Amino acid sequence: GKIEEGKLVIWINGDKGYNGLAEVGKKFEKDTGIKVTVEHPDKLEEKFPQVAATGDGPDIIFWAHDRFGGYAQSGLLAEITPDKAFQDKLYPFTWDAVRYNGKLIAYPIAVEALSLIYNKDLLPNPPKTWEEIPALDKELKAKGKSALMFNLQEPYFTWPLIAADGGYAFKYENGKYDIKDVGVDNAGAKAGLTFLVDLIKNKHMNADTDYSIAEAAFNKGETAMTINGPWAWSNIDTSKVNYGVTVLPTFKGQPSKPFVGVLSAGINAASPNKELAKEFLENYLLTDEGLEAVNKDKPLGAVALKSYEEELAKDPRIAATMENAQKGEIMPNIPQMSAFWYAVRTAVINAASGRQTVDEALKDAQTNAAAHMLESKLIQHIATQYLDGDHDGLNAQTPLFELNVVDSASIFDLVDFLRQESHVAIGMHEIHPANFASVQAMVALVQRLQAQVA
Ligand SMILES: [Mg+2]
Repeated sequence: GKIEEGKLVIWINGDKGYNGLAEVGKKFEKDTGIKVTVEHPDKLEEKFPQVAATGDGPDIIFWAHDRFGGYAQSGLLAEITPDKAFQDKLYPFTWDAVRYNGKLIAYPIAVEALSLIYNKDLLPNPPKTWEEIPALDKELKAKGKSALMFNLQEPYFTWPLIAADGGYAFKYENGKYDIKDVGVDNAGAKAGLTFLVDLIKNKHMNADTDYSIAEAAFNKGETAMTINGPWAWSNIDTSKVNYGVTVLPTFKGQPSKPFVGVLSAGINAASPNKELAKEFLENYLLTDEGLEAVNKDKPLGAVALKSYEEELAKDPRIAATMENAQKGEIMPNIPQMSAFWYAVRTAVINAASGRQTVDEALKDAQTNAAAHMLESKLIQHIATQYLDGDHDGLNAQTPLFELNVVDSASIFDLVDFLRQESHVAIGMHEIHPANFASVQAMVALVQRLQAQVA
């Protein structure tokens, strides 16, 4: 076939320990005689679907799990077959991240999540609850320093508190994310966003803190704690700060829920070398020896193999990562997450500013999530149906009456698509060029009509 039999080719990104991985390949070669090539090509996460669709590419590819949903949707990744006793060797929740439509489609390797990062000097015993930070802020403000500063512009950093009492992005019970059940306006999320908003109202945080500003104030020793991930550690190090990394505070007695990214190894569905790859992944890479080789090349962080995690979890920073990850929520591997992110970004910006109540901000977030998803559905519809499949520059703001889309009769087809997908009636008097000026305009129409009916 297009892939060479009796060999392993592996793609992993350049920032990873590939020299370590190669050394594992050389151990595998020593025992089986099978050679193992480890490559780090540019944009390999875009090449891979393109070469795998044709029946080519690496035997094994490494990437964070969320990308593997689209590869699975396209059928590009073999269903892996670990036995129950091998699965038992990894933290159970890492297996949730490599499931797709009820099949296992990759092996979990390593795991990444936010933690609380604190100044041992200014705060030698960090707080365990959100509820005690307003106090610790006063008694700390009274000496020219603040308690907590972290990036409030990006929902990645604020969602752990918001989800703590019950918010969620997309519900999945069947190993299947339900993209119409979006858990952004429920009792939990309101409790937690209210608390984030009451911190800003009460002078404990500032609504315009972003990533660079929080990272600067903490490395300058001007604040006791920030929220960040293992990527920020080396900057703290260079800093001379006396820093620790621990459990995220609880809210309403419940753990904060950061999103978890899970670095995974999947097997090319087009590879003839499936059992060679499983043998290499279970019996050579996913062992204390395999993982240490890679980890001593470039650190992996908190790893999914229980035995080797207990070793590296001696580093209490790394113990923090895994702990917050276990208490968190797996990043959904579907495309509609970009709709969640957009909806949550706006909702939190507007609530923090006082522009919107927490209530109206989160009900909008439900509305904007649905709007953003129709937009994607409508762009793809137009691309497939009137543009011979060319997603070229066609975005929500593109003038349709310019493009060769709205025919004499095709307008009726667009209207009825809007009807089929939103279950709202569209009268003749709404079929005019301001409503059909762009995809954005078409979606605004649908949501104005739904708002009118309710
Ligand atoms: Mg076994």
